[PDB]
Amino acid sequence: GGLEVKNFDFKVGKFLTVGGVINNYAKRFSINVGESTNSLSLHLDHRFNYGADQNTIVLNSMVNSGWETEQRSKNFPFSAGEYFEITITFDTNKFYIELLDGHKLEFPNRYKKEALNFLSLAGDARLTFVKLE
Amino acid sequence: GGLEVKNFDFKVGKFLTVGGVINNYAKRFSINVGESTNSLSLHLDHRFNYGADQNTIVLNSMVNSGWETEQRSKNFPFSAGEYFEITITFDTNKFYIELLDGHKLEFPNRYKKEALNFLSLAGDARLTFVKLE
Ligand SMILES: OC[C@H]1O[C@@H](O[C@H]2[C@H](O)[C@@H](O)[C@H](O)O[C@@H]2CO)[C@H](O)[C@@H](O)[C@H]1O
Ligand SMILES: OC[C@H]1O[C@@H](O[C@H]2[C@H](O)[C@@H](O)[C@H](O)O[C@@H]2CO)[C@H](O)[C@@H](O)[C@H]1O
Repeated sequence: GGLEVKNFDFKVGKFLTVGGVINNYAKRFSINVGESTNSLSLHLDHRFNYGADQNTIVLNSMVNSGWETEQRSKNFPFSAGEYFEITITFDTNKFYIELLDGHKLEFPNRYKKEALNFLSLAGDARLTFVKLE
Repeated sequence: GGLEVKNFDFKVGKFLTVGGVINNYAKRFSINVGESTNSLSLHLDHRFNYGADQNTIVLNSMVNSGWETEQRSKNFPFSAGEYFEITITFDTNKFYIELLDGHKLEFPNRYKKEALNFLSLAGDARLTFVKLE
């Protein structure tokens, strides 16, 4: 399942923008890009309240076997019940992430991916649109 | 290479908005919705100039690898070089297509499908925007 959009070649130099609305109540929501649900180059988890993580972004990658080493950021422009928008692009070394308030993040391209074929949102939000150009 | 958007389940009751840019000097561009590249419930070919078709939308479906019987529309709010946007819904009997105009088309849901999992664009355009609500 999940819509296969043929034209969307999310490769080095392309910019992926996702937009949506965070649930009225929210602990966290994530943007995930990689090969599949369990094989991710970038997991971008925006945690309003998840364990010791309050208004913290957690970044990580995943392999079938499990999660890798987390990175954290306190840049947190999001609020429950509000519009979110995120743009992601990458080269062979890094992912470059821009949040709607102009905050910017970076994350290693650990598996040296040149193209990504899978996107999801998970957690307490809904995905409205996917833009690629 | 394509992007699977996990969250997007294009089933009866949902509204698929597809957007992009038409190439300068365009001759035709098409939007396709189905199960796979050669199995389509809806093919919308927006023909600026293709054979005897001038500023005409050609609507069809594809079963096995074969085109079925074409329907045509002369409502053509499209310009080379410009952004386009089209919204598609369906129930088990019809597909409903709304143009940026407000102009609407209807096409039979020939194979009475309840969900579609493949979207593509071909010809003198690029697909940049996919929204689903
Ligand atoms: O690494 C992303 C991954 O984190 C999991 O939660 C971690 C948490 O980040 C960490 O602080 C704690 O020590 O271990 C938890 C369990 O592994 C999430 O459960 C998972 O959904 C991802 O978000
Ligand atoms: O039916 C969609 C399909 O049409 C093809 O062109 C047709 C044309 O529309 C028809 O009037 C003529 O009789 O036969 C042509 C060949 O089947 C396009 O070539 C194809 O790309 C689709 O758009």
